[PDB]
Amino acid sequence: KNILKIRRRKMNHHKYRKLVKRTRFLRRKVREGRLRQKQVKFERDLKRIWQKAGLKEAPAGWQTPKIYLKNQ
Amino acid sequence: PRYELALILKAMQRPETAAALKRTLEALMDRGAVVRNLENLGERMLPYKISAHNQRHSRGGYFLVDFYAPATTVESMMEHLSRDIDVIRPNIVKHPLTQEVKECEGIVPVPLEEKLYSTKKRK
Amino acid sequence: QDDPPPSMLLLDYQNVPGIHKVDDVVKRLLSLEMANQKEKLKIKKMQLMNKVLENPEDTSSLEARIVALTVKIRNYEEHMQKHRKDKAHKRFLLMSIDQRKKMLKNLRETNYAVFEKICKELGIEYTFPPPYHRKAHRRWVTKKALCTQVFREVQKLKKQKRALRAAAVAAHKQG
Amino acid sequence: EAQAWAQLKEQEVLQLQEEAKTFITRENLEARVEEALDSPKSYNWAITREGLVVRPQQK
RNA sequence: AGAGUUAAAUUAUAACUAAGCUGUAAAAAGCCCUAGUUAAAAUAAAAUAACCCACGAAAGUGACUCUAAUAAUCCUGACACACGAUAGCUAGGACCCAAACUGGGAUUAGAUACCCCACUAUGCCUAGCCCUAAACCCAAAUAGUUACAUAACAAAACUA
Ligand SMILES: [Mg+2]
Ligand SMILES: [Mg+2]
Ligand SMILES: [Mg+2]
Ligand SMILES: [Mg+2]
Ligand SMILES: [Mg+2]
Ligand SMILES: [Mg+2]
Ligand SMILES: [Mg+2]
Ligand SMILES: [Mg+2]
Ligand SMILES: [Mg+2]
Ligand SMILES: [Mg+2]
Ligand SMILES: [Mg+2]
Ligand SMILES: [Mg+2]
Ligand SMILES: [Mg+2]
Ligand SMILES: [Mg+2]
Ligand SMILES: [Mg+2]
Ligand SMILES: [Mg+2]
Ligand SMILES: [Mg+2]
Ligand SMILES: [Mg+2]
Ligand SMILES: [Mg+2]
Ligand SMILES: [Mg+2]
Ligand SMILES: [Mg+2]
Ligand SMILES: [Mg+2]
Ligand SMILES: [Mg+2]
Ligand SMILES: [Mg+2]
Ligand SMILES: [Mg+2]
Ligand SMILES: [Mg+2]
Ligand SMILES: [Mg+2]
Ligand SMILES: [Mg+2]
Ligand SMILES: [Mg+2]
Ligand SMILES: [Mg+2]
Ligand SMILES: [Mg+2]
Ligand SMILES: [Mg+2]
Ligand SMILES: [Mg+2]
Ligand SMILES: [Mg+2]
Repeated sequence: KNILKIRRRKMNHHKYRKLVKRTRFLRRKVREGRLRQKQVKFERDLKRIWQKAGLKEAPAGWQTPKIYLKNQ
Repeated sequence: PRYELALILKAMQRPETAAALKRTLEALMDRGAVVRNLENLGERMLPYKISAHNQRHSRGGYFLVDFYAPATTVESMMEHLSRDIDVIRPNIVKHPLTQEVKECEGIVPVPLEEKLYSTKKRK
Repeated sequence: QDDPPPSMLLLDYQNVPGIHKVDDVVKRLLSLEMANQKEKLKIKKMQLMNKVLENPEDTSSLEARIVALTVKIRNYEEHMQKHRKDKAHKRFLLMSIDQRKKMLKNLRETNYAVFEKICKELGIEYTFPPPYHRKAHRRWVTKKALCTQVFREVQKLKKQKRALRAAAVAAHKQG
Repeated sequence: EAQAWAQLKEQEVLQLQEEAKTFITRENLEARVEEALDSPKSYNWAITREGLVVRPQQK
């Protein structure tokens, strides 16, 4: 009955898991590459703030922490 | 009465019995307890053989100590009856006669329940 | 932290006649010495509701309820100091506190001076529920930290630029 | 209801005044210990379908 | 949520006795440092009561005793705040039993399964996560009424 809607999901979920195993490490590469764009666009968002606010350099005591690349 | 102490003690003669009784009662008065009455239920063969302190006891003396003691204290008391080699088993129970009897009024009859299933002219 | 003394003679026994001529055994039993914790809470309740209040007779008063709630709250605070894994109670507490803050709001709307008294006595400091409950996360709190830095740098350097001109035009006006 | 509570608490306090004389004290240790040793009290109790109680049979 | 406790069972491991013991529709494998009986802690799990219908906001909660203890003079309310079964992750313990997995044995054209034998992560405790369920009573919360009324079924139909 309604099972036939649900059964679809089941297959459609299962066939996903399989994919996510085979494509797994490829997915890690792309993901970490995507955080490597992330942190950078964060950076530009701040540099644009100094260079709009007129200061050449970053304000005193600014290391600009990496949040997106955080691990452990 | 506030607390009740169910004591099953090692089966013995007279002297060592009075010894255990008194020293226990003194532990009680030591934690600040106040003793109302002391009751001996006899010495019987236990319901089952209990293993205490490297000894599996068949028989035992039966005792009831009713007293008032503070909340903080109770735990301590147990410790002191615990390491005691002559106690076959301790227990402390909120005294039975504190509990209220709210009158069993009788049986209020439960009639058969209706309006569960809908009215339908089926078959 | 206050201290409802061991000898304080349980609340329901406090006002009955011929108590103080009675022997030390019964005064020891009817002391807070032998009591549950509920009795010591009845006492703290009595005392707070006399010291802070005006009309100790009214339960229905928003104020008296505020007080009783503060009592239960404090009880739960010790209880949560002892049990750090107990979630049920943590919920009791965390809700109780906001019921208290709801009714404190209710009083700050109606009777001001009394509300100010209650704030002064019990230690409750009423703070405004803020605009825009949001989730402050790493990125945002970070970007705001930087921005504040850039600001306090910009007005600083602005002060240097204006004080150079104040000192120069002053040193030119003098001689 | 103030009357009611005053009465009740008076009844109670005087009851504990009464039982204050019955307590076991540092003195009563030797006496009461050897007294209870003498005198077993039976808590044993039974019931009959009518609601009648029958205690342990007379000895 | 703590702190303590253990009734039946199981098992270490001894002592007698027997050579078989375990297992399925039927057999093999397996164990014979095995089985029966007599003794016995630790860990785990909580017969019966329950034909009951309590408690908790939900998840949940039914061995024993005590301490702490169940928000709100009580309408609704988020992306905010605190919770959340199983499984899962991290570190330190636990391990009678159960068991993904894997390895044997059968069953079969094949059997990565159903059936048997082991045995592990894993269920267990402490701290920290992860925040998902058919997390369903698929029936939102709070006042109400049984008046109008049957798509079908099912837990009858409705207002605010
Ligand atoms: Mg599909
Ligand atoms: Mg990508
Ligand atoms: Mg019908
Ligand atoms: Mg409002
Ligand atoms: Mg300026
Ligand atoms: Mg624990
Ligand atoms: Mg065995
Ligand atoms: Mg068979
Ligand atoms: Mg063989
Ligand atoms: Mg059952
Ligand atoms: Mg149930
Ligand atoms: Mg309480
Ligand atoms: Mg409630
Ligand atoms: Mg509600
Ligand atoms: Mg609400
Ligand atoms: Mg969870
Ligand atoms: Mg786990
Ligand atoms: Mg582990
Ligand atoms: Mg294992
Ligand atoms: Mg072991
Ligand atoms: Mg096994
Ligand atoms: Mg195989
Ligand atoms: Mg075939
Ligand atoms: Mg089959
Ligand atoms: Mg094993
Ligand atoms: Mg668990
Ligand atoms: Mg469920
Ligand atoms: Mg369901
Ligand atoms: Mg349910
Ligand atoms: Mg749903
Ligand atoms: Mg649906
Ligand atoms: Mg709702
Ligand atoms: Mg109506
Ligand atoms: Mg029809």
